[PDB]
Amino acid sequence: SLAKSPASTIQILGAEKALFRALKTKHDTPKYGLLYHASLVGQATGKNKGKIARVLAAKAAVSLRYDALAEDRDDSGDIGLESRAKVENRLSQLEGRDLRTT
Amino acid sequence: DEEDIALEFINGEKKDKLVNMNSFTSMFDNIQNVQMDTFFDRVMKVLT
Amino acid sequence: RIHVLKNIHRESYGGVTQATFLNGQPIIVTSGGDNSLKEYVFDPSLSQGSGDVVVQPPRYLRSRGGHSQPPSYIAFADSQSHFMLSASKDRSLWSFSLRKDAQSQEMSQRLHKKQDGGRVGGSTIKSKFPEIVALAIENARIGEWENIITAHKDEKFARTWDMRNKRVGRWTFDTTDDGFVKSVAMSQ
Amino acid sequence: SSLSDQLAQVASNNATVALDRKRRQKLHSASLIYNSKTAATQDYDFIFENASKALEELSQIEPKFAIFSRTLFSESSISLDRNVQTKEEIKDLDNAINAYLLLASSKWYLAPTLHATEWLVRRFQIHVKNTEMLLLSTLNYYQTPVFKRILSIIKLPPLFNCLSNFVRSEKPPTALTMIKLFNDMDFLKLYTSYLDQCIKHNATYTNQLLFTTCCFINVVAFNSNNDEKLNQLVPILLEISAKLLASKSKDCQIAAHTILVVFATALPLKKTIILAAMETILSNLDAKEAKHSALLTICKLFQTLKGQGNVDQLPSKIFKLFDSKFDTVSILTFLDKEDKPVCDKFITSYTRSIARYDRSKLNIILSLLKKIRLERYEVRLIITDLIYLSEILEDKSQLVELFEYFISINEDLVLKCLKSLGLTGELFEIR
Amino acid sequence: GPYHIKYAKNGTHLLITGRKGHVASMDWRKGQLRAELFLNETCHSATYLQNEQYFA
Amino acid sequence: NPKAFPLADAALTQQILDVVQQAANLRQLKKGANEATKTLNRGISEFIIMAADCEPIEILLHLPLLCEDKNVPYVFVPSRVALGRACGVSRPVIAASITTNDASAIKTQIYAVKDKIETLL
Amino acid sequence: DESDINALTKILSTTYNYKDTLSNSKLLPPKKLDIVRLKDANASHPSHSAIQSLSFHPSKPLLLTGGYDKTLRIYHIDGKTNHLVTSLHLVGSPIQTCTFYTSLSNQNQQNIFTAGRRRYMHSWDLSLTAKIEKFSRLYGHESTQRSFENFKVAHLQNSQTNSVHGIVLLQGNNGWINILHSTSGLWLMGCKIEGVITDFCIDYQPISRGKFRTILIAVNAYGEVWEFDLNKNGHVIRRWKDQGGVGITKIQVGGGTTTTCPALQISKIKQNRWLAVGSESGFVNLYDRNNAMTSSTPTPVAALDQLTTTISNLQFSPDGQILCMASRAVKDALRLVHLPSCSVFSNWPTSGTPLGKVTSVAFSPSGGLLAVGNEQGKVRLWKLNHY
Amino acid sequence: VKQHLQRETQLKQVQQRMDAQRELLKKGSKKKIVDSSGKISFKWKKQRKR
Repeated sequence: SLAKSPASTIQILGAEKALFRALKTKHDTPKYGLLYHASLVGQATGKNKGKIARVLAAKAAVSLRYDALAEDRDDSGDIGLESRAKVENRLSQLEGRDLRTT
Repeated sequence: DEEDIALEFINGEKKDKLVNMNSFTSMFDNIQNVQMDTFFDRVMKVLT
Repeated sequence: RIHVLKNIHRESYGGVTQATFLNGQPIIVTSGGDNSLKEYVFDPSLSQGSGDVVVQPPRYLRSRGGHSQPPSYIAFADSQSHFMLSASKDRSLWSFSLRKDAQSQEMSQRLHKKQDGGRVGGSTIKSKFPEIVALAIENARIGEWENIITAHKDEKFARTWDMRNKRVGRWTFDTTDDGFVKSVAMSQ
Repeated sequence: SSLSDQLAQVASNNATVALDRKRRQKLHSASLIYNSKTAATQDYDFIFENASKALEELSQIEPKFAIFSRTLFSESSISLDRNVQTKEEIKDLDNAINAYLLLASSKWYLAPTLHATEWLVRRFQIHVKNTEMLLLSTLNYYQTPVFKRILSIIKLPPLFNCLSNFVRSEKPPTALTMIKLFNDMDFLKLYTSYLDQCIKHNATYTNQLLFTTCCFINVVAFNSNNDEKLNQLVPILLEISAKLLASKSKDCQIAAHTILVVFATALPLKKTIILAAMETILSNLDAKEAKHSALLTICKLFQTLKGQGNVDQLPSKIFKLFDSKFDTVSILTFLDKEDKPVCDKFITSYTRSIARYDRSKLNIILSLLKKIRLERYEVRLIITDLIYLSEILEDKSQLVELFEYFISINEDLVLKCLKSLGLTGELFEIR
Repeated sequence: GPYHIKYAKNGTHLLITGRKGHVASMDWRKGQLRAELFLNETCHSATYLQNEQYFA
Repeated sequence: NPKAFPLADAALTQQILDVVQQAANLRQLKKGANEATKTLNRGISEFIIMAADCEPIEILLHLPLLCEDKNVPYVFVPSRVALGRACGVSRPVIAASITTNDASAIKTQIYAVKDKIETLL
Repeated sequence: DESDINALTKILSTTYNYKDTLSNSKLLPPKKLDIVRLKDANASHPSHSAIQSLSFHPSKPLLLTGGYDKTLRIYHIDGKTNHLVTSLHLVGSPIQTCTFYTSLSNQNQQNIFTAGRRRYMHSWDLSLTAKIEKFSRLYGHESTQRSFENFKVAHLQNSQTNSVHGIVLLQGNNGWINILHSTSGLWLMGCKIEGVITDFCIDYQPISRGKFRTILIAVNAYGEVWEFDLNKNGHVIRRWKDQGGVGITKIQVGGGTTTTCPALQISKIKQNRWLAVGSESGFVNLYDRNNAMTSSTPTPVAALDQLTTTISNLQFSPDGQILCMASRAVKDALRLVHLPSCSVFSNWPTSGTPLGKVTSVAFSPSGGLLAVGNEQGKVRLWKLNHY
Repeated sequence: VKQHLQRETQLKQVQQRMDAQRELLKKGSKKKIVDSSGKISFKWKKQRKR
């Protein structure tokens, strides 16, 4: 039931009361939810923790529905590990940029 | 037949990788306490 | 090797003919056969501790010059006999001073913007206009608008210039019959 | 110029002299260990005695600090004031400070060097006087709090201008800021002089070589789309490649190999520059990892070589030098590797140099060109100079079996070269 | 114009006056000027009073 | 891939990707697996196209599981690259949902392709 | 100090330039072109329509333009003054494809084949009045060929004599390519592919001394490609599939003798190295036929994606080092992609190139010279200084 | 239940018009297509996204 949910839901999955009050009046929705306490979002700083909460929820949807829907799964962490490498170098490339002018 | 020799000379040219602006930006993350020969083959993997 | 200043003078007129450092000074005066005398200066080094190894390249300082080819057309700019307009085969329009030779200045050929907002044509590698057949200056409305009207070799439009700004103008008058401009005039 | 400009010049000259108590407090509160309120109340004796303790620790780690205990950290230097002696004494103690800084550049991960160079910061004012050498020495450590500390207390030189938004900031400078710092030309000349002093005094350490090579190849990558910037940049980085190849460190030699291989694949250099580059590569080749990188470097530098003249026989001096550094087993083994490097034009030039300069080792060229596959112009030039070898010297079994290989593959091509020069019945009557 | 010079009685401050109008009181040994005033009539001379804090 | 049930042949996949191209021009498709599942949840999808070309196919084969709950047709085409070309973006597209409309110009083409899909179920 | 492993330092202290000089290159540098602009070729005599097709002569300095104003013009091109040689206005017959054909036997015919949305195709025999003939008989096959628009001209060998003759190849309705003689107009053979035929190209491969073989390469709209050997009866020898690609508009070969770089002499016929399949999204797959004739699901060496609307021209330079993608859908949609490196030249065209709405393109067989015709009726002309 | 159905179909229609307006103001080339009645639609140029 978690695997058949879209990645945006997996992003906002913990923050339902903030989400639905910010939808039932026309306000801005949260961006973290239950996924805020992941170590990668801990490594991010600024608005790009919203950004990598989004990319982490996307890769977590990929890995999660692989885990729930695979049959020849090996319990070895391969898809989760390549997804984590994707999220880590993405976090690198948006922590390398800086809004200052040098 | 010098045109045929020139065409086989330009025909025996193989596809290579060109340097971009950002072909080497992701090396600072792992220049930490690795050895310099591992850096050389990490660069050569980018060039090839 | 610190630096190379390329094309500091024309090879066709002799290259750099005499270059000398004014002694004790970081300024070097060059002169070439193209009727030109320049000065180049070395700024002090940009590194505050090294210096001797970070040598800032020589930059340009004052220079005097004239036509490098014999002039093809001549006019007087005003009634006071102070400035005179002078066009040469090396495709430059100079304004020479009869009173003080420092006031002699090359009229610039940096074009304006197009009036509607479209693009202007021409080559990207900017060269000088074709050499001037005729010109006509009438400084009754000088500083107000375009003031000199000039006609070039084997091209079908006459450019304008502003003597006050010492630059080209916004207008190139066409002939509208696919013929080259053989004469120009302007009213007083 | 204006009066406030000329007075800013005299302020920048008199930056280090304390002319009253408030300037002395603002100038002595600039520490590298303590905060300002402790650092303003400390003495010279206190910071000297624990810096001398830390220099004894640093000296028992690395024994080249003992002469700094003799001169820069002695007890006459407690009372030695910097801006009271002349220019000649100033240049003496500033090359003393430069010697200490490029010696202790490697040690910056362990707290005795922080407490030891604390005394250079507070007695000799090297954060504002000897500041370029301080930044250049600790440039590698830019993700670390010690570089954050020297940026907070530094007065930034005009060449280091892009770090001016990372001073007194909580976040480290980024790698793109480091590439923007290195992208200048005057900064490149400054850093290559710094490396020249490093290579001269034999202090090049591998973390520095990694950082330096990373920033250099990123400069070349950034300037890879403007040929005039690449052409401004060639006699700087090829000069520092020559000066890194002219030393003894295997790490700095393969750093120069990395710089040379990235630069030759970024722009097509001249043939003679590539040949002199391989001569400088081979002229000091002593290690094994350096030999691995040197063979890969010479292969790629010959690969990136176009035009009429790419696959000539490399001349006699450089071929016998390449023979004395790399014999036949090394070349054959390296070609037998399953990773398949691209060694086309270099191996063609090598076999043609064997046929012009060895004339005994032809079975090995049969085996190696059995191993790797070449192009039509490569094997056409190979069989043309084998034809010339047959016409100059008597044709034995090694040249015969070479022509049996060139008959067993692509016999139409060897017919085309014989018909361009010679005849097939006449050549079979020859051999 | 030509600058009449004046120092404070300890040598910390300098007071220059141009003949044209330019009077500048400054700490000549730091790079701190604390008065630069252009009094466009012809000034002749100046002096500090008991301090760098007042000048005539 | 074996576990990609109904896979289209060449003629059916050509007309599927033709109706995908004209729905992309009419702004009537949601490209991407998460947007396809959102349209599946909201019940505004006509049919789902998936690609039997993704190297984990289990990142796909979960929207079949809620297609068979809302009896919406779904189909597989062999190329994610070609599905991305048809959807008209520069990336490969793994799944695409053609959304519902009743004033649509290509309603007849959508209905014809979805009937040809539900023949092979 | 001093009076007069240092090899690199010495060679740097003597050299001043550091790159290859002029002619010791022989193959193009990537990422920066060298392309000057000449006088616009049809500037002497303006066109009254969009210039729909464009071809150089195989030997002479002639450029043939033609469009929907049912006239075709030949221009002697040079740098300065591209003048008009001659000009023929076919009434009631707008032209869409026009080609210089020059036979391999005597290289003395010089026909011009031209055709539009008509059930006929004209053939002008060049004689410097004008003798043109009209092909209007499909010899029993008129139902499968209702418009002579998309034709291509190629060479064919008899393969029992060593006698070559030109074929024209007409793309018809169902999957049909009708191949017919270029002098007698007799229907020789026909090749049917399965789907919507969208484009086709001609490859040649040499066999022995004086014998070659003609291959027709025809693409479905969906992306599957048939190769027909047609020096024998028009029989399929290979059937493969384009990786990706769903709306396929244009296939082209290059690197040897195409129909646009034609061989003047039969021993100068070369096998094409590259094959570009350009699509409706602007994606151009690029296959390298030195290895991609064996796989039957071959992967492209690169898929270019730089221009975003429908590929309507893609042409290979005669050496086979540049491919020219071009789209007649938006303005200024032309790119020159260098190859083998498969990288687009980044300095040309700029934002100020007067390319227009590029509706035809042509490469010179000898001069290294682009002609680009746009919808305003202007052929613009550029010279590549590598050649 | 019947008025839940009426509310749901009216909300579906108004969200569909809102989504068409939002889709319309993004970017790309488009033209206003008018039918027989006057129900306008916007047809987008065949051009993929860069």
